[PDB]
Amino acid sequence: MKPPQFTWAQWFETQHINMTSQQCTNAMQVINNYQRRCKNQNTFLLTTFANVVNVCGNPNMTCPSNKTRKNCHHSGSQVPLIHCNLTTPSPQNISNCRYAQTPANMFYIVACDNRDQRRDPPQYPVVPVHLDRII
Ligand SMILES: Nc1ncnc2c1ncn2[C@@H]1O[C@H](COP(=O)(O)O)[C@@H](O)[C@H]1OP(=O)(O)O
Repeated sequence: MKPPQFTWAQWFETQHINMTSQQCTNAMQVINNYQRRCKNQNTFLLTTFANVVNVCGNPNMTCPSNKTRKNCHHSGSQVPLIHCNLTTPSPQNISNCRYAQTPANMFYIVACDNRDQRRDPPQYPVVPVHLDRII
């Protein structure tokens, strides 16, 4: 779930592209403070928003995480990424959650959609809206 002030693409960016700190515990505070809960697992791709938008231009493929969807796209090239895993769940005081960080080089599959007409910038008619998988 995402806060109301973000479009799916802006949330995708906040969750999977803008790692505000190379450390998972700090980077996750942003997502957690927005979601009002400590996300158990989250991947940050060490790539640019424009790069992912271009991956959206790759051939459509079935989303492995939602088999009924055909709006996914495979990166075709591996990218460095950091996977954050919750090590200290704290349902009562989320600013207290701690995470581990796991660096890797893998492909990514992103679900893409037409932009939010009213709130997304016209610059990108097609945008990533979900990180379906890293393989
Ligand atoms: N409405 C949706 N349609 C397709 N994939 C979704 C949707 N909501 C979440 N996902 C993706 O399904 C997986 C599980 O989502 P969740 O943990 O929120 O239930 C994640 O890859 C997530 O990507 P993302 O985290 O980029 O939204």
